[PDB]
Amino acid sequence: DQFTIRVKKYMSNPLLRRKQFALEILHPNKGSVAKKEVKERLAKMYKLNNVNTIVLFGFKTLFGGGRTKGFGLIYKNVDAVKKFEKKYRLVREGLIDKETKAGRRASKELKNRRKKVRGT
Amino acid sequence: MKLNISNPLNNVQKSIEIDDEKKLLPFMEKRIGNAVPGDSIGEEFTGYVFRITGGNDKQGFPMIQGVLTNNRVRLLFKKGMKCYRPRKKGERKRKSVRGCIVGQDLSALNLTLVKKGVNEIPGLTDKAVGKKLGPKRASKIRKLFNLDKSDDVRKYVIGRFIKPKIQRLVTEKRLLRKRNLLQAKEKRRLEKKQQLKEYKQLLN
Amino acid sequence: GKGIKKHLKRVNAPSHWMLNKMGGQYAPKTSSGPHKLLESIPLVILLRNRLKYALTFDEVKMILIQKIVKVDNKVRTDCTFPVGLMDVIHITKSNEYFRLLYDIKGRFVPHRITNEESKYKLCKVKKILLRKGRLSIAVTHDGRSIPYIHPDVKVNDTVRLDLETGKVLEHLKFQVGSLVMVTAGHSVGRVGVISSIDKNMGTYDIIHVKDSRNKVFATRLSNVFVIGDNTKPYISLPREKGIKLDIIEERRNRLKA
RNA sequence: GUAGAAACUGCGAACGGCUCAUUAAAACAGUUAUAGUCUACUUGACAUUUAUAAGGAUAACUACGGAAAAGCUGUAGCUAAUACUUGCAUUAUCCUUUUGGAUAAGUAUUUGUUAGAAGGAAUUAUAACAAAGAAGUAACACGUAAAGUGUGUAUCAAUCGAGUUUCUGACCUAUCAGCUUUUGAUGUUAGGGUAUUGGCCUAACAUGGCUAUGACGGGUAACGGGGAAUUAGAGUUCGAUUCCGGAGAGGGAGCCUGAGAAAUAGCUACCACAUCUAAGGAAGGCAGCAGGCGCGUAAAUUACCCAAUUCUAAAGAAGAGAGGUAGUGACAAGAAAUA
Repeated sequence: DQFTIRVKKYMSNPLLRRKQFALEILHPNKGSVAKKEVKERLAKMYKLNNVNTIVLFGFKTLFGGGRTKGFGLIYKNVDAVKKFEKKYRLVREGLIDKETKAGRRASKELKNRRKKVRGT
Repeated sequence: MKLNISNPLNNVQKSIEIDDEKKLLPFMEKRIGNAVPGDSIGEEFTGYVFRITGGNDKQGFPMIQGVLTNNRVRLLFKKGMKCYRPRKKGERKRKSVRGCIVGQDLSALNLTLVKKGVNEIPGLTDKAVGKKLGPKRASKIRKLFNLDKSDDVRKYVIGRFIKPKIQRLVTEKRLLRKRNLLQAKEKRRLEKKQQLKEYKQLLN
Repeated sequence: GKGIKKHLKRVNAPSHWMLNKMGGQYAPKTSSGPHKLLESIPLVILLRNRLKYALTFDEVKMILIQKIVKVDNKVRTDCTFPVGLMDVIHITKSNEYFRLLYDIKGRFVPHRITNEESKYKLCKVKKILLRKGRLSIAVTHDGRSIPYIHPDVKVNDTVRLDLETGKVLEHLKFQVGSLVMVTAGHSVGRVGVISSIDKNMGTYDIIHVKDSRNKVFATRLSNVFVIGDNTKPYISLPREKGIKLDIIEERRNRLKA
């Protein structure tokens, strides 16, 4: 399962302790490669001792197969990941679990419980 | 009907529900703030005196002080009016209220005792309740303790252990912020002298 | 009611901000402050659209929370803060220093500058007014008030302010040999030596400017920022060097590669 | 210490979203003025006539209640606050001349008499003298370099804006030719009012002002513009609707708070509708998002989410039918099978 990870537009962002770039996934005549493989490859190419400090998103496989464009973000550490990543992206990466999805019924309940109409 | 007699000195009150109009007839035609001898309400009430403070008419509309009628009237309510809870800042509303004069219409009535009677009432003048929480200001604490400016009072807390915090203390943080704002005044004055002075030489 | 509007539609935003039509309905309304909303950019688009450090408004907020970015060497944490016509930005974590300038197409660009360079600020005085006690204050394009300015300073002069102390170092006048940068016109961003000052009584005074290549362009006097004397500009200029090239022959340099 | 239900206090709710009824020199557009004004948040300057820290009084809360009902609230008792209210150094100038003595003390704003960096022009900035004089100059909270921030505050300036304002520009109609002027019409003078100028209003006075270059009327199935269709060129027709400006929240009128509202998911009243009621009384405003009736030739889901855009907040963390995502969708538009 070999491919080419063409990293483009790479820049270092100490402000978020990240590294921005975009990916090209050269995998001609073969199906789109799962994200675990490219995580492993990126760790190999950048000498990373783990795999859970990076986030890949925005993967599009283009027309006619054999190519894919996406965006990646390294992080200095998992603490930086948790500090600078949103809940949905953390759940994507599986770092945490999805919070309860009760949603917009809290907006109903919030004003149903008009203040001092409920003693509690 | 459900007369609510309060006792402020004992900080405790009691409610009596009576249906004879002749009993409360002396209460009738008395404005808010009238003193009245509660002799016909009950035998054990003989010798007590009650000050009329409020009430609710048959439909629950409160009695307001300034209105000098025996019935309900509607009037605008401002921010400082006693019978209104404003919805928003400056929001004035017209409401129906009952006049201060009392008649045969009071679904409730609120009095307080002003001069003691000749009998005891269980739970009225037999026990008492304090402030239920102590003063929080250091001036009030110093009034209570008369300890003046000798020592701290955070070792003089009232607990349920767990202690409240005292406002207007003499904390060294307060003293330090005071002296720092003084030093700010001084340094600003000094630098203003110097930067007003240096202007002059380049003025030539 | 009809109080102050607090939203800015994307298509109503200034053009030099370069906000794409399809990328949302609103634009970041810059907070009131040192510069006009029209002739400034907010920090959101300084750190999201130009430096590409952030990918979103929330990321810009995350940057600003840590007291990393400074505007005129003091910490700014407001996302919608006006940066200004020319001023220094310091990103401490990444050690780098910017000055907001105009490219010859009239768009605000962060010019990389050195740490020693990042202590000088060219402020265009706009009003000179004497207050109580005959103390003279100069109100500059930045919006600062500098008291006890040198009497020689005139209304359209420029001063070199020291960022850390807010003191003038030297002033520059508006002779016909003084080089200037244009601020808001068709010729926004050009740098030239001032051909002349055509003053007309009661209306906008026009000034004519010679480029480096002896091309003359006129502008309203309010759209001019003295940048140096006849020797050299007092600031490093962006890569174009304030020379606007004809569209016909910019294509030649684009094609040659 | 970590937090913290409730509540008081602060800020916002005047933005946004919707609609186009009104409106014909009005609104709007370009172009000016504000030397005729107001301006919260934000930014820069920076201040004057118990003190090792001052006062009562209230919410929340506790007990007793009233009413069929409501975002109703009575009485009694406590308690704080950056709520409300009192209130504690000093500087400058003259000289023998680093140094010694001497002299003086109101920010805006208002009145009178004066001198006078800039603007195009000053009764400008400012300065002096004589009277008044607001409001303030921290009795407030948390912690960064191997002193800081927050909150609050007088004035000036900047900024986000607003209100007025100059010049020019609009469809049809004369089977609308004279209009306006007691009832302000045009102007002068004085004042009141305003944030400011102004017949804006009042008193006196004069008889003015507009008009065939179309006044005054009437019509518009008329919000204006950016723009749209059709264009060889001229033109003609359209623009309720992405953006800007205006106006409105069933129709009128009035008003509180506030920097900002004549606000309407603010209040007060009438008119028209209309809900609950125990019949005493309460509560209402979808031309916000869905959705329903009606109307009609004529127009979608009582969906999901704050992930993006951006706003409000005590400002990462909460909210947002703003907004985005999908649903319905032969309105339009593009590519393109049925070999």
